[PDB]
Amino acid sequence: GPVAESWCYTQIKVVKFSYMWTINNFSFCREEMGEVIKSSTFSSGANDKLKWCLRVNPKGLDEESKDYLSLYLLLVSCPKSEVRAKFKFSILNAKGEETKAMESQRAYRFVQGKDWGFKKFIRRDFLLDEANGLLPDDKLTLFCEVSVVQDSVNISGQNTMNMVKVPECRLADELGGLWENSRFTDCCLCVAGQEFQAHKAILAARSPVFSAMFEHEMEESKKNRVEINDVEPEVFKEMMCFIYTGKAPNLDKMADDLLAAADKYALERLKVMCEDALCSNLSVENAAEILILADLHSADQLKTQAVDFINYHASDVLETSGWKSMVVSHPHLVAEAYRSLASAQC
Amino acid sequence: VDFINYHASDVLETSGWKSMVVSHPHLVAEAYRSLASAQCPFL
Amino acid sequence: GPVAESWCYTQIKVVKFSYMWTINNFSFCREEMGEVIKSSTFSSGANDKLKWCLRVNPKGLDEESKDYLSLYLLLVSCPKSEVRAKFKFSILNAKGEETKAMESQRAYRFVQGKDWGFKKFIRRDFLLDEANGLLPDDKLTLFCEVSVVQDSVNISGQNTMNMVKVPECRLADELGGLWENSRFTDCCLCVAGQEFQAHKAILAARSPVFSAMFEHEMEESKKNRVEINDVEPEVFKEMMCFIYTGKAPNLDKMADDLLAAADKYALERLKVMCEDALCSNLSVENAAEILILADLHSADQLKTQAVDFINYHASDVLETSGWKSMVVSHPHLVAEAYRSLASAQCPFL
Amino acid sequence: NAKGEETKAMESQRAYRFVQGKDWGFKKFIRRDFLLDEANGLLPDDKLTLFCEV
Repeated sequence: GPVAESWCYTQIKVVKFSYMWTINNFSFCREEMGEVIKSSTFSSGANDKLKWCLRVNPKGLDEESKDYLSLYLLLVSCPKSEVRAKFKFSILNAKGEETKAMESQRAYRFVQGKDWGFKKFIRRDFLLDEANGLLPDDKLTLFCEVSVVQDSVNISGQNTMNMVKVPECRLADELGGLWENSRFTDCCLCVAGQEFQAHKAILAARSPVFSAMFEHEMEESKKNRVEINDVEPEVFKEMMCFIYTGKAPNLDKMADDLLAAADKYALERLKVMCEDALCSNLSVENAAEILILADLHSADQLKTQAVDFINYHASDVLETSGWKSMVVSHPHLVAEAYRSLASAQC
Repeated sequence: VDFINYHASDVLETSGWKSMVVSHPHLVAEAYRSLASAQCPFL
Repeated sequence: GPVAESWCYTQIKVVKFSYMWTINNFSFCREEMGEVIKSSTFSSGANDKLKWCLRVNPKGLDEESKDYLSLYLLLVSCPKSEVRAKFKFSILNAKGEETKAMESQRAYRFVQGKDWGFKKFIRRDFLLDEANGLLPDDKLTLFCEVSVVQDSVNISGQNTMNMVKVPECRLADELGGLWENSRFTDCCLCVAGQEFQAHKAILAARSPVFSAMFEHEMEESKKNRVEINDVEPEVFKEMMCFIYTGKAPNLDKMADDLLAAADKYALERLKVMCEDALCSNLSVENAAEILILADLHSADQLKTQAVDFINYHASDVLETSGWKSMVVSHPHLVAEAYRSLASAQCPFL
Repeated sequence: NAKGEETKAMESQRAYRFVQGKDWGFKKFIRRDFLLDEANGLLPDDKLTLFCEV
């Protein structure tokens, strides 16, 4: 590696799409030559405006595709005038592995309502042969990858101008060290019989509810001692750590009662982060009290995804004694799960 | 229970379902049970 | 199977009718060629708008069916424009199991009063002989199983709307709103006439110089009678805005006095920002003035850049009278500059 | 055309069915040179006007 004074990085950002497409009752193709079957418009988290869809002619487009299934990719919505993209097609067998994988060698230029694909995509008899296992229980599965390339940018990184190092924001770690130094505490603060030397100014600065009731007829008398007993000091110290440092590293051990305190204290960012922790902590046995706590502490998206977990695992979550206790304690939870399972799913 | 499973897209709109939810907590268990372990787990 | 961000399930709804049609003493067919006898109209519970019936010709329809029993299926009522379906027929044997079950693989488009069936459904003499047992007790059993396809629907299932999203970082906002509301008046700093409101801990953490005299156990008198005159209150307000909001937009026109305030207040980051702004401010006439300010304020990077600027543009910088002023006023600067040139240029006479 | 009266009108002799994504029309609609010709007035003032009846 030779040392160079100047660097240059030509960065071409690529966006990758994953898409799954299943066809039930495909042998009931209901039509001859000339039929098109569109799919749902889909996009990933790239501006939510790169909408794609798929067109399939189950018999063929023309006479050169009589024994060929034709598969096409269509772009319906795009904010830019034109977008170039490179795509890959494959089909899944019964066991889920990829077979008959072919790919378009060029990043073709797409525009509004432009088609690109393989007319001679696959032999029709090759799919119709059940010995290949390509059509398990008349389910036609396709896996599609879309790679959108955008305009490149350059960083043009001169290597050590930067004669002086630029420090980042020290407002986090200075306030974090102020807690362990325990300096400039104008008042005392004891919770659950244990002393945590805290002052009211930054508490009112960085929690809206405490800024609300501190000024209303309690700072004159009860400023030296505030009574909080809804949560233990082990979670209270991490609460104040998130107040002061801005971050709470201790999450997975005790994300439950941290949410219980966060909903009490109206903590918008602390709701979603422990929510994302319990999203990965969603399991079969604990989902009953997950639905209990999500609805009791008004975590709406956590309620939604835990209900989706119950929808995807409804064969075995019910016979757990935790779910039976959740039923006999919260009828409205079972009613809402019924509403989602009936109105939305079927 | 089969009827409420098949026509539940309109059962829960009526006020009778809300009265059921408020008054009888334990019947919704069996109503969700037969809907859960039958007739739509294909996802 | 990897989890996709978005996916789709395609559901083509299918309903199934199962129908059992037994006629007794078929040998009393009672008619010649051209006979048709229908069945009762039938359907299932859902949606109870598509009623069907059957039709059989015991002798046949045409000259190909002289010795052929013919079976036809027709739709008798339909509220929609058209409905496609596939059908399968069968004949129960004496024991009741399916025999001669033959079907049509293509979905026919049905409409009001349209028929689809098989003229050569089965051989009439084959049914008539008793060796095969397909006419038990002179009774004809017909099993009709038909599947109707409906309009396809898609659920548009989107999965891990991406994640949950989080709000913007809320460090500067909660302090900027507190300053704009000007609530919790801890102290009043009446400096150069104008009075400014702040707290103790924020200024003590941001400025060690502001922490210095407040560490000396005197605060209630120092906040009442603070003596600030080296920096004017406009630049003090700019320091206040840079501490709370985190930005200094008008620093370009006021780099020098904010640099002096940073030197007084020991704010290394603010000094670095002032030096970075004034680095891209060098010209051919006031570069000596910038060097003088850097030498006075001990600005290392700024003084190095001024030295490089002089050493490259020595054909024009030395021409100005600002270069000659520092020759008379600072002979030590002349000595160190001449030594820096001489030590760098070791060769040449 | 330039005057606005309908010219070069072609219609479909069958009632084609349509599903979401199915197209029907005349790919051999009009000669591009005949359109770009100016004497017939088919391209007035760099504007192309089309009349759609469905």
